Amino acid sequence: DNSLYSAQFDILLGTYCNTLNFVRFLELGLSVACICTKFPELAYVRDGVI
Amino acid sequence: AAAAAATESDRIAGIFNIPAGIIPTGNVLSTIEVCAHR
Repeated sequence: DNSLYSAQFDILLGTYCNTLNFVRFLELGLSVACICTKFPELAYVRDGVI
Repeated sequence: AAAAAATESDRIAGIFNIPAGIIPTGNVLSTIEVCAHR
């Protein structure tokens, strides 16, 4: 039977993924406008004054 | 320059109970105060 001779098929062509363009804070314009100061311990702070 | 005499200024500082050896004549940078209440 010519039905023994079949070749219809489909294949995947490949896909690309999107990478996220990271933002590093100090390299934006607002960096110099803001003085970012380390102090992890703040949960136990009630009220600070300057 | 000098304006009022630096030696005279330092003498006036000394005589009025301040024992300031050197009166600053220039730029002075002090430390801001951060006060925390816990």
